[PDB]
Amino acid sequence: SVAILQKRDHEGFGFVLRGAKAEPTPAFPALQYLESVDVEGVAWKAGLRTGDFLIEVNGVNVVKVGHKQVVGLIRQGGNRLVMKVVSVT
Amino acid sequence: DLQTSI
Repeated sequence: SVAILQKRDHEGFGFVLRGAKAEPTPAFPALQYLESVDVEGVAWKAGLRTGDFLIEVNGVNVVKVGHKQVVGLIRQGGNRLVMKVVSVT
Repeated sequence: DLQTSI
């Protein structure tokens, strides 16, 4: 599923990313996921939901990428963020 | 595990 995020300078995208730090059967489709999403925030507006797993950030594959590096990627694109997510629910 | 508000 796709979400295009364009925010204003001083707001967030409105979500909490959570997942393994960089330091059998797949149960997660990716290492980082949305622990929560701000109701009526830029991220919730684009359709993102708690429990969405991050597959791509701004065209980059982040399935196996540690947390800080993914946050790094999400920030590089300033107020613009593109995400391919997968819902486990 | 880490969490980041974004």
